[PDB]
Formats: sequence, structure tokens, C-alpha cells
Amino acid sequence: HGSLARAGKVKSQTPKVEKTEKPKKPKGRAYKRLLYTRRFVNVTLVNGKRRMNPGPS
Amino acid sequence: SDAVTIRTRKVISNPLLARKQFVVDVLHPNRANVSKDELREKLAEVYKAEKDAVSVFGFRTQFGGGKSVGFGLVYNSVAEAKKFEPTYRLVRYGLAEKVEKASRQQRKQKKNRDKKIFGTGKRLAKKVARRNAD
Amino acid sequence: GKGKPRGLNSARKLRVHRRNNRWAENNYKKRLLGTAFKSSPFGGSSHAKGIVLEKLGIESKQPNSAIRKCVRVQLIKNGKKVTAFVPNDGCLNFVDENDEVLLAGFGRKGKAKGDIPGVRFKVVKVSGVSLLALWKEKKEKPRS
Amino acid sequence: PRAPRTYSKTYSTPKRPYESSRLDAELKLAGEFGLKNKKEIYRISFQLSKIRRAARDLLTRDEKDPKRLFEGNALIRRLVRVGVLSEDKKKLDYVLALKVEDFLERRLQTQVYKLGLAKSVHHARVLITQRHIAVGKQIVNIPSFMVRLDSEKHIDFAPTSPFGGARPGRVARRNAARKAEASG
RNA sequence: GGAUAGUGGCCUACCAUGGUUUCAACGGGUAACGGGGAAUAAGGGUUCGAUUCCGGAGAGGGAGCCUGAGAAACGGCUACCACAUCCAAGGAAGGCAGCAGGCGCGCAAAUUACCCAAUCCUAAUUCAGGGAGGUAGUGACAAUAAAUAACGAUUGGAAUGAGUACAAUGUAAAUACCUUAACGAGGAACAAUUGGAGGGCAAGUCUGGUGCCAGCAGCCGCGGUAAUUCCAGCUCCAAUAGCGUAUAUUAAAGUUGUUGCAGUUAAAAAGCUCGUAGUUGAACUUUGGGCCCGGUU
Repeated sequence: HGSLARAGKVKSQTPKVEKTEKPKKPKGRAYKRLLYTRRFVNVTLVNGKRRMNPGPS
Repeated sequence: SDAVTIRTRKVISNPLLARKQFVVDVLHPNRANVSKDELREKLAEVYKAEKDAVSVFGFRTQFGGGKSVGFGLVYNSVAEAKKFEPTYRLVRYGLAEKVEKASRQQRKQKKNRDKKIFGTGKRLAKKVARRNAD
Repeated sequence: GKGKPRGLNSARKLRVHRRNNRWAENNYKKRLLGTAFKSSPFGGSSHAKGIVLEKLGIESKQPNSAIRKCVRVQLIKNGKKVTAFVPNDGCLNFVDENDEVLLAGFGRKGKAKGDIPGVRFKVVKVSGVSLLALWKEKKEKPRS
Repeated sequence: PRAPRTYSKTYSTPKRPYESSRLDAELKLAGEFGLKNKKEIYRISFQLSKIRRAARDLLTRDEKDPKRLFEGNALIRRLVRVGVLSEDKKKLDYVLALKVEDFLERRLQTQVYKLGLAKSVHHARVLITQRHIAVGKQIVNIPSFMVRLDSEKHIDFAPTSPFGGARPGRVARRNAARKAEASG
């Protein structure tokens, strides 16, 4: 304990990992359509309840 | 253009200014826009009057082409047009010549410089020349 | 009779009673006395530029344990010295001595957030460059 | 200087922004009507709430009150002219019974889709905004164009639109020129 | 009686001793020009109104005054004060809280542009003039509409606006807009961000790094070698050309309580009584009944 120096230790020491390239997401009404068709016809997430961001179990 | 079919609505006559005024709508399907000179000559022919007597201004094109709606004006002569139409419209039509007024800033500087001098200034010029050459 | 007057002509009494009682209100008294104009370091301002005097490490309150990074900033417009928090990871290294820094409130109106003792203001811009921009590499500090 | 140019806001964001049921219902509406933002449902709900407040203040008035009659007949007349209301439900209480779905269904997007000029509601919006659909005889690119009761009969492709029998656009011309160049 | 354009302690001479005040005078502060109005509100209400309209007051402070119907006029003079300019060292000339613009102050606010074409204004006056006013430049202050993609077959055609541009309209002349020859989509393209994922407050019991350190966190709180809370990746979420932050204010606030608070113990019944102002203050004075007229159902 005791840190006047070492400010930003974790921010500096964290191993950098770049943003991987992914297909561009649509914007606007297209994204609203994507959300609707991902949350209302893809309701397979239900396990008693509807999980919006299920963990990889 | 193609099937201009120039229509003139609200054609109330104006003897006070010696003119007939009307809102002119021109339909030009499959065309960008019809030019001022073409509209002027067409209105002159349709009203059996001289081209320089008629005048049109303020043409607003409707959305998506098809037609433009604006204001028309035909006089009883060419002298009436020359005396009642403004200078900018006359030079726009070519019936007059644009004045060569100096721009406002330098015109006002000239006005102030002349204001700071009293009289014709011939005596001032002579005295200044004598003092400078002496 | 519920204490307060009920007479049809007691409007003055009601008005004066309310006038005396309003002074107990926290915000009403503050606005009427103008302590924002008089006593507050910002003078009722949303922001204030100042010149940092020295860096500081202020220990966090319980149950937390950490050394929050702060700066002693003397306001340019007022001359008052206040402690300001540098609110992002590693952003303390951006701020140097005698650097013109913009200060904003800490969200809580004239109070301190969470486990910071006595620090009411935070740095937003350093030498005209945003702290979050410098943190996220969107801008480069002139350092001049 | 010039007299101030008056303006107003056309919507009102809701309190408790974060109700799961409200979010799900509005996303249902957006998905099944092609709305680009929640701002469109907010605007529609704000218009609904305004006209409903007017209708409630109108119903509060006593019957055959001159103001009640005048404003009520004006409101229902404009509602039926827009088409949000229906002719059979000409009474004032149906204004209260109205829902946002009626206003969302009287839009130009969904009306184009109902007329069948589009594959989907999103296709309808795309066609609308590329100056292809034209009410009456004039090009309009407003997805939220509240169609009047005498306009759905005259909704069709624009005379200038390549789908309306005009010159076949630009991509078709480019590909035809490329094909002709190759075959030459 | 003077003075006034005129009433008047407006001023002057004589005379009486009066005028205001606990129904809050006088004095002090105002980060106070007043109002029409603005934000937010079941009803009551709270806060704001420098600012586009009306009325005031000011031209750095203060006074005096000429002309004129109209001025205590400052883009008119006179003097002092405080600034400040050119001098050839005897002299002379100024008030941007107009327009632009510069410095300073700051968290905080635009071009030393074009034009009298509108709306008006003035003059001897249709014609001249007008930084009044309009146009353009800057402008994520705020408001309106709304692109960032649609379809087909299991990879293709078809459409389009951004962005250019002959042309015309537009305009005082122009810039843009409305139209439109021609050019202008296939992604590494013409690439939408701002905040967040423990709860309020839906959205990760995913991975790597750190190990009460760094740090996050409006509040509760997370973190001390298995972090759903820090720094990163992926995914997801809310709003979306907008999103967040700070301050102030409003609703929530029945925590300002007239509607509509609480006083035994949570803060609060003065130690008790008297008592002026103030608030409130027992009942009773014409009722009941007949005969018609004319309105609405």
C-alpha cells in the first residue's frame, strides 16, 4: 500500500489486444430490424427465462 | 420544353401601373427547368404583345420536377416596362445597362473624404501645391 | 386547530410565517443568501480554470483502501485553492506542475463522492486538451 | 429585429426510461413497422397523448356545449380525414380508445406496403426515400407522410421514378452500356 | 410671489407644527430595469424573465448649456475627473453599452463581407441616403424532416441519395435549396457515435490482465492471486446525428404543506401567568301562505 507514483500501473501494464475485424453492423432502421429479428423470432434463448446475452454455457 | 402548357392564373388587370399581372405556372415534364427568355417569349406570343413588355420573376420549382410556379407581368408598352420595372430586372432582361456604381465601402470613403474638404477645394489645392513646392 | 391560523383575514400572518419557515429550507436559504456567489469557490459557475500547484495522494475512506490521485489547484478567477480529483486511470501522469486545468463539479452538489474526503471538484481539460481524449489517445497534449 | 420564429417539439421522452415491458412493446412496434428510431414512436405517442388530452377535456364539458360540439366535430373530422379513425366509430370516445397502432398504420411506409408496391416495410421505406413513390402526382420522400382518405387510391409509382415507366435509372444504364461495350 | 409650457414646497418670504410607523415606516442587501411572457406542473403552486414587443434609463462618471417644436443630445458643444492619440514640444483632437473588429475578463458567445432588392425610415424628396434592415460567412444554443441500404436465388442483377456539374430557376448580384444533361455503392467500402452490462436501471455468472495497488463507483458498494463492478477482448444493451459530463432550476416534495406537514418518545409546546398590536368571536330583526304571467324540459 501507498501509491503516489505507480499511478496508472494496471492501465500501463495491461496486455494490449487489438479490436478484431468483424462485418460492419447496419445502422438505423436496419439495426432496428436486426434487433427485432434477433429478439422476437430468435427467442430460442429461453431457458425458463429469456436471456439477452447468455454466457457461453 | 416538352408540353410546357404555360398557364396564367389570377390574371387581374392593373391599369394603375399599366400592366396585367398573373401567377404563371409552367409544366415541363421530363425536363429540368425552362429558361427565363423562353418563358418571356412564349408569354409574349400567347398575349400578342412585345417580348420586352412582359416580365417574370420569382419562379419556384415544385418538388420532383414536373412544373414550376412563379409570377408573371405584362405591360401595355415597352416604355411602361422601362419606367415601371426595376433596374435589376431591366438589366436581367437586357433592356437596360447595369450601372457602374462603386462598391459601398470605397464609395463611403470617398464621401467622407469629400466631406472633410470644404468648398470646391481649388484654393486648397493651389495653396497646398505652393507650400509643397516652396 | 392545527396551529396555523384559519381566519379569512390571516393572509399576512400566513405569508410571514412561511417567510420565516422557508429559511430552514436548505436550497432556499442558500439561494437567498447567495452563498454560491459569496462563499463557493466556483462562484456559482459550472467550471473554472486554474493553475495546479502540486500533486497529492489522498487516502480513500473506509471500507475502501486506495490512494486517490488529486491536485491542489488555485483558481485563476478567484484565487481560492481547492483540491481536484484526476478521474481516470493513469491520467495523473498527464497533469504536470503549473498546468492550466479546467475544473468541474463532482456531481454531488457541493459535496464529496463516495470514498474521497473533501474533494469536491475534478479536472476535465489540461492545457485545453480533454482528460478523456488524452486517456483514449484521441488527442495529443501540446506539452508546451 | 425580426419577430421570433416559433417552434415546438414533436415528442416527449418518457419517465422511467428503462421499463422492460415498454422497451419490448416499442421494439415490437419498430420491428413490425420499420421505424428507424424510438423517436418515431415517441412522436406518435406524443401526438396521441395530446389529442387524448384534448378529447378528455372535451368530454369533461357538458353535452351540446358550443365549444364541445365545435372542437369535437373538428377533431373527429380531421381524424377521419387522416384515416386514423374509421367512419363507423365517429363518436368521440373512440378517440380515447385509439392506440398508437392506428397512427403507425396510417403512415406512408405501411400504406405503401398495404397497397403492395413493396416487398417489406423496410423495402417500402427504401422506395419511399429514394423518390420512387409519389402520392397523387408529385414525388414525396416522407416515410411518415400521413396519407389522407383520398390519397391511398392515388398512391403509385412516380412518373420520374424508373419503376414508374421513366428512364431505367443509373445502374441499369451503366450495366447496359457495359454489356454493349463487351458485345461491340 | 417668482419659476414653469403648465399644476405643485418646484423655489422663495411669513406663519401653524406638522407628515410616515409594528396593517413593518426609516435604514440595509439585491448576483433587481419593470411588464407581455418562459420552463415545469391533477388542482394549488415553484423558479426564471439581460434578450426579438411595450414603457424606462445610459453613451466613461458628473454637471451646465446653445440650436431646435422636440435634447440635459454626447456618431452637439462647455468644464473637471479617469483614460488615451498625433506633435516639428509652441499646439491639437476623442468618446464602439451601433456595425464589423482588436485587447482584457473569463467556463461562456461569429466576418474588420455584399446590398438598398424587400420592411420601412428620412430629406427639397418617385430618382438620394440608411452596418435601420435584408443577404451571405462562423455557428451540434436550441427546434423540423430524415440517409448509413433494399430485393432475388442458395451469388446475382435492379434503385438511390451524399458528393461533383453543362444548364435554367433562385438572388440586388450571388451561395445554397427546389429541377436536372453527364459522373457518382460492394464493403478494407460512401465503415455512427455517446454512455453502460451487481441493484434503482435490461443488458455477461464469458475470457485475458491487476491483486484493497491501479482503479471504478450519482447512492448502496466492487477490488487483498478464481473481480458478473477496475484495465483490455468478444458479446450484449439504451439513446442515436446525437450521446455524456458539471452547475442552476422544476416535477417528484404532503421535505415549505392555504389546498396539504409535524411537535409524548424520531426536530419541535416558550417554565408559568398577565397583556397591546394581530387573528377569531353566542343567538335574534321577512317567515310562511294564496292568485296569475311569461321562459326551458
